[PDB]
Amino acid sequence: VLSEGEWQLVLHVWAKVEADVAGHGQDILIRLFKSHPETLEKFDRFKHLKTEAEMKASEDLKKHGVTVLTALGAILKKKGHHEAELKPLAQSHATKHKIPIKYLEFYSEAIIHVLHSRHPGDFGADAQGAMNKALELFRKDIAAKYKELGYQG
Ligand code: HEM
Repeated sequence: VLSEGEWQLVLHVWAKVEADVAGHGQDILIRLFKSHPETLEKFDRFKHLKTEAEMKASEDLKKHGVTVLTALGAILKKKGHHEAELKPLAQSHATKHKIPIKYLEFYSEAIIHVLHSRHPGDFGADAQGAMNKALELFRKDIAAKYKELGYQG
């Protein structure tokens, strides 16, 4: 469980994200594909993009990134009370996209890297600790939902 203080640190840095959701979304997706190239294989609509600049120029990748962060932001703002928001994401990610929890770990590492890169003064040790805990909670709870659906990834 996160404390109220941890939640507040999460939401404080999240507000910075919300100043430029698109740009954050692009940077996180790009970082994910650079750090863990196998994750790109899971995206039929993006895996033809061959360079960082093609990734940055893709409207579809940018639109997707905004969809992803909007969903994550809505989750985070529930401070752990996120069943209603998490369920549909679990459904799709288990049954259609087939995303293993290890790939969620990779995505979480990309989130932390971008936030630190763009907001180091508002993303020191305690903030990073808090966001890692929020993301860990998300991964824990999605995994349980995955299993309820019969998916063991
Ligand atoms: C914090 C982690 C993540 C969040 C919040 C998230 C969120 C979303 C949302 C909101 C959508 C659109 C609705 C849906 O299909 O459920 C989506 C689609 C998708 N997600 Fe994720 N996602 C996450 C992680 C991942 C990871 C790590 C991968 C792959 C390695 C992945 C692969 C996909 C794919 C392939 C789609 C369909 C994209 C399309 O063609 O339109 N997701 N995701």
